[PDB]
Amino acid sequence: TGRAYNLTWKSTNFKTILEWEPKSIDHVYTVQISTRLENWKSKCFLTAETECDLTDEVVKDVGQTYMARVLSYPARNTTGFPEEPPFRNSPEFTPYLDTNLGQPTIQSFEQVGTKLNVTVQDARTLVTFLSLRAVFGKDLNYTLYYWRKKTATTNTNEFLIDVDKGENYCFSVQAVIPSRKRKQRSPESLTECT
Repeated sequence: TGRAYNLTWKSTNFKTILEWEPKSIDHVYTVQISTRLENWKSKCFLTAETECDLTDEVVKDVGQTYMARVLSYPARNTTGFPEEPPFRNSPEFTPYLDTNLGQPTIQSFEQVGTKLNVTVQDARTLVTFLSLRAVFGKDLNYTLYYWRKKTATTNTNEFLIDVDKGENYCFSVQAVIPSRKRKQRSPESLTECT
């Protein structure tokens, strides 16, 4: 037939890509997206690649549920009765729930005697750009892991806990959206020590 299989979504911080199989020299692929509000619309036209970046379409509204499909077309006019293009529908995808949280980044830190202070860099995504805080608001929290492992939490991008001067601390941060049932946490960031 020529139909694609293994249609899977790859998304982290709203940067979204559809991937599939098989890699072919015999066929090219056309990719379409749709919602319950909008009919199929082509984004990738006759490509030989096996992935398509759909970030700009899903960000129109990250609260909607989307579906994509891969249409296959011969690459190398065989009859005067051309067949209907074979297609494969992808699984459903709801951006705000399904995208993975990306590894955070400690943009700054310092210990003011008995005051340890850490600042998390503001996560964005190259689309304009789309900010994590601009989407999630109060739903996005951060956890701080620290040893000389205890854990602090915050609703903003700033941490300020108490430490004993002279002491040396090591810590790492992690993004968390507690209202999620799965995909609640991101990987821990690189560790930093005072």
